[PDB]
Amino acid sequence: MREIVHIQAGQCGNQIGAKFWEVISDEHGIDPTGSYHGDSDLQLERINVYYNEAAGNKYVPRAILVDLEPGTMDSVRSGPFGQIFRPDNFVFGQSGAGNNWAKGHYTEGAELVDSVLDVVRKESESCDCLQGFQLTHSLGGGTGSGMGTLLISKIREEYPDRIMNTFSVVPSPKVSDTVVEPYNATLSVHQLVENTDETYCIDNEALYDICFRTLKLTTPTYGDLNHLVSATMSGVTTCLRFPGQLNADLRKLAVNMVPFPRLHFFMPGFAPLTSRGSQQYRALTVPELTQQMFDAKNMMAACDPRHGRYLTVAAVFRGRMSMKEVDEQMLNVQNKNSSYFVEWIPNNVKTAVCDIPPRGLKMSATFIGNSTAIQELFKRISEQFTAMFRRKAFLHWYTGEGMDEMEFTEAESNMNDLVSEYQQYQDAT
Amino acid sequence: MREIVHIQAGQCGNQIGAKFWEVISDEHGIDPTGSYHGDSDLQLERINVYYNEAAGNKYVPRAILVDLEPGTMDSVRSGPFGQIFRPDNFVFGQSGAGNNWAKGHYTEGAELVDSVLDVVRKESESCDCLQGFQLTHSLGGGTGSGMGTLLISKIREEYPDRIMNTFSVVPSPKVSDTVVEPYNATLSVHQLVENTDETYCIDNEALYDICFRTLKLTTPTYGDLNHLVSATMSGVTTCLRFPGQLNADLRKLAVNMVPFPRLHFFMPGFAPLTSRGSQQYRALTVPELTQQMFDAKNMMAACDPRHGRYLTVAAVFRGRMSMKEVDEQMLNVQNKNSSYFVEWIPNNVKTAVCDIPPRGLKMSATFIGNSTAIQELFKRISEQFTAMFRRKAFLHWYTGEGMDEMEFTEAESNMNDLVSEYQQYQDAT
Amino acid sequence: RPKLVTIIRSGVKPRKAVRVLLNKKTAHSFEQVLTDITEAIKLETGVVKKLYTLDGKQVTCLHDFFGDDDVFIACGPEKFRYAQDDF
Ligand SMILES: Nc1nc2c(ncn2[C@@H]2O[C@H](COP(=O)(O)OP(=O)(O)O)[C@@H](O)[C@H]2O)c(=O)[nH]1
Ligand SMILES: Nc1nc2c(ncn2[C@@H]2O[C@H](COP(=O)(O)OP(=O)(O)O)[C@@H](O)[C@H]2O)c(=O)[nH]1
Repeated sequence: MREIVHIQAGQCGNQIGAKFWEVISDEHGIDPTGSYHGDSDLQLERINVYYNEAAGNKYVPRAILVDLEPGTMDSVRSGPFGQIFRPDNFVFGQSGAGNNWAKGHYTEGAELVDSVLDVVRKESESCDCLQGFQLTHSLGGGTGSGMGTLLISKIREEYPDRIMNTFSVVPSPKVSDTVVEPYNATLSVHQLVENTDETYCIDNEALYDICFRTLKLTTPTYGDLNHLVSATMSGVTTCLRFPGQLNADLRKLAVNMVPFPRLHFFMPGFAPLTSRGSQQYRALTVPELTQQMFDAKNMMAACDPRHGRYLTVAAVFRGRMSMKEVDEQMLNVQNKNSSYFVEWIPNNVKTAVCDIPPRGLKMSATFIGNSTAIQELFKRISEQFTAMFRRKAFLHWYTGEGMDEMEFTEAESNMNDLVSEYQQYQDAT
Repeated sequence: MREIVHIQAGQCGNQIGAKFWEVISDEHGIDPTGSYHGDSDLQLERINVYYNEAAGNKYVPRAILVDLEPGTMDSVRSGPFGQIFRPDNFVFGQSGAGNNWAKGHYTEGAELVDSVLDVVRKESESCDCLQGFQLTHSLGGGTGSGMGTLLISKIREEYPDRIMNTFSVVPSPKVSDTVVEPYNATLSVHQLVENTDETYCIDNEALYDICFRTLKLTTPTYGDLNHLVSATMSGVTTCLRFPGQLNADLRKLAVNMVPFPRLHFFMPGFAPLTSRGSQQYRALTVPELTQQMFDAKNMMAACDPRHGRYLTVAAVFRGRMSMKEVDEQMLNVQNKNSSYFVEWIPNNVKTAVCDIPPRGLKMSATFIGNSTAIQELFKRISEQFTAMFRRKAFLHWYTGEGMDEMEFTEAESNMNDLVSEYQQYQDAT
Repeated sequence: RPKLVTIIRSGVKPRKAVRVLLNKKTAHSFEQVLTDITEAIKLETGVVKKLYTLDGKQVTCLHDFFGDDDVFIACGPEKFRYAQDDF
């Protein structure tokens, strides 16, 4: 039971799953053909969450992939673990996004969405007990910014009780991958807070320095940057899929993580991170994992937790370790870092202990942070937004695709109404 | 016992049997010579329904083939399974139809019918216990539109108690194979409702998209389109010919399917449909077969079941599966699709379970639908009829072969009296 | 700058009134819109020759006949059907 339908969108949203589904299938011993090769019977205890069991003792990933051009979909099947997907789920257009939010939401998005929402529904009838949907996209491009949000506004009308979480890619602070990424941010962030229960923000820029200052990788390609995205997503659902002493799921990580229902922008962290030339000099102790998480250079977003206070902290643990030993460390970091947490919330640390470690290690963890340091992440977007919009710059493509100025004006102040909440809860007593 | 005499008519009516009789003989292990090569003794339990057992331990198909020219009959014997037919049953003229209903019913039809009705009678004396006759023809051509209906008006006078069913080919909505197909439709549909107990309407146009959107065939020729016609006809008589737990026949599929005796136009469906590049990713479960039938793209007729309500639903199952498991699915689709069925009929779903699966698969089914969505199928014909007839266009060939205007006027309003019944029973309470 | 109008097909009623863009940058002739609409709609013949109004009263011939926020109907070789689509 508790199945989760996985949905992807965008060029960034596809190639993450080519790394993500490689990691999940290797946690259960699955070849790229699709048969079984594991040794322990624990691996098939909760296999049905990401696998509909087909005939011939095969397994298919309950996954739907969306693009507006086939230039990326054929690149998935021609790589490793590309044979595992069912060929009926690749729903795609022919023209392309044009890196436009208006074309990703009104022009080509209205046509392709009916060929997706029946496929979700065809998986929904196959859901024995649906838990919620997860989405992987970006916020700066054309497809993952618009076509993902066009699904969410139609999914939430079909499923109000079901949870919803997006592993989006927030664009970098300083370097710019996309010219029109401030327009793609604000017009999509206005849609995220309407119909998403939580969001795990990932920056590109912070993942470079994690793979450079800590892993010391000489040539970090996408086969290693997206690997840390997969370690985050597998680090959340690892209590739903294996017997642990203290269970957790996306239901427990929603109400215990979001106390006010519009404040649901998170920050993930991963630990430990041993380099290939530095793994043989580190103590593998449980308090070693705590002091590596709570700094700045392990966050997966361009944020300064020294400027801001946390509200809810979820640390999902894997392996075999004492319950009292972890909770002493979680209490001690609340005492010494008393300025770093908010005053009016007791027991601001959530403990999740599983019993299956990641393959290749002995013990590990996964950090989920919720601080008011993301107000720098959005005001920097809104500062870039008001500079471009006051000149009516790059407006004759959005307006050329059926859009008015009042769409911008409500979406501009709603981000300002978002950040003004975070500053309000920052320094109260 | 319970023999069925198979009659064919038209160029379309002949080449279907070249695919149809290939399928039936392969369900009992019969070479194109005509001997026996099977392994199980179950196959010869009801072999006498489509086979008169001749001397030398051979078997002949109880089949009569009719054309108005020998341009197709010699093409049957020069292919596979063309040696199996008796050379005395090929009764054919020499001139040709001319693609004319008047010449297919009055000019050449009066001559050839006496050389057929004795052959039916010569098979009728060989009938140990006659069940009924089945006919395969079209409705747009010359021979299958007229010469088939000229047999039915003479058969029904000879056999009022015997059942009668025609696997006709209703012409396509948009593309036009025949110029005079609205005249060939209405002048034959007036004759079908007089002396046929049921009719299974098959469109050409819907069978293209079944072989393209679902089977993903690159080059669909008639060796694969007529194969789905054979899977329909074999999917009905599969309870009459093999021991199942809950039997069925054409007698049970007549009164339980037609509640008002003039409303006997059906729509067939077939399931499952696995492509050669998609068969290794599908679960072979019993509720998988149900959700594939009840959509639009599996119907074998240009119909929209979303606009219209069903009246009688017959699903004939083959294989080994639980009785309670099927009936839970048949009850559930009545509950959720409550607008899709008529209100004043309880138990509108007929269950037929056999125990012999089709060769090459493990489990299968066959859908028989009876909805009020065929009123679009006939009003589109009658709209094309009144446009051509008001100009007296293409009338100087029918009138040139002994036909008056009053033949059209009664036949025009009888189709309007047919469709006005369907709209009357559509939205009552 | 663009137009927010929509189109359905007549007499059958499954259509949910898709809203294609109508703009000078995407269209430069009235007859061009009559042929670009054909891939996103289905008719009997498919000749999108005419389009009648919201109530099918008058014919259309120009881009300047397009007041915002109204529904049109697929026409051509057929006639108006008195369809209660927007109800
Ligand atoms: N981490 C990561 N980011 C990627 C990858 N490919 C693209 N991106 C990011 O995706 C964003 C651009 O979105 P894009 O996929 O091109 O547009 P869309 O397909 O129209 O949604 C930028 O922020 C890129 O940094 C990848 O393989 N890994
Ligand atoms: N499915 C199918 N339809 C056929 C085939 N051959 C002819 N038809 C259909 O038969 C109709 C034309 O009838 P035809 O046989 O030429 O006339 P008749 O011999 O005088 O009754 C059209 O609707 C064709 O699509 C065939 O092999 N398969």
